[PDB]
Amino acid sequence: SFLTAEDCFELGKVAYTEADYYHTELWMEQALRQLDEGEISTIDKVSVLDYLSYAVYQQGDLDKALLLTKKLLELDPEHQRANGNLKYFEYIMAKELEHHHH
Amino acid sequence: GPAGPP
Ligand SMILES: [Mg+2]
Repeated sequence: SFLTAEDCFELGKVAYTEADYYHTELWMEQALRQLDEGEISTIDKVSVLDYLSYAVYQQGDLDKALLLTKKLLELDPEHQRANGNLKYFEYIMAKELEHHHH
Repeated sequence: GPAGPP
């Protein structure tokens, strides 16, 4: 008995709903790793990255959260929340660089 | 502030 990429994503959603943001990351990244090894599956990466980027933000990994938000926005440029997240991160980053210029 | 899935 074993876990498909779909299973891993579902387990990631269980972790997320209990605010286990590290386990969210572990399961979601495992879902992506199974896809990348050529597992055939029907889950969408956009939804995976939506959970993953938020979970990584919860861990205080702002750079990696930004990375993941940009990967999401490459696949779904429409995505409303990722667009809002991007604006937030760019705001924070613009603030940091404003500080170093003063 | 950032917004995750509901
Ligand atoms: Mg609960």
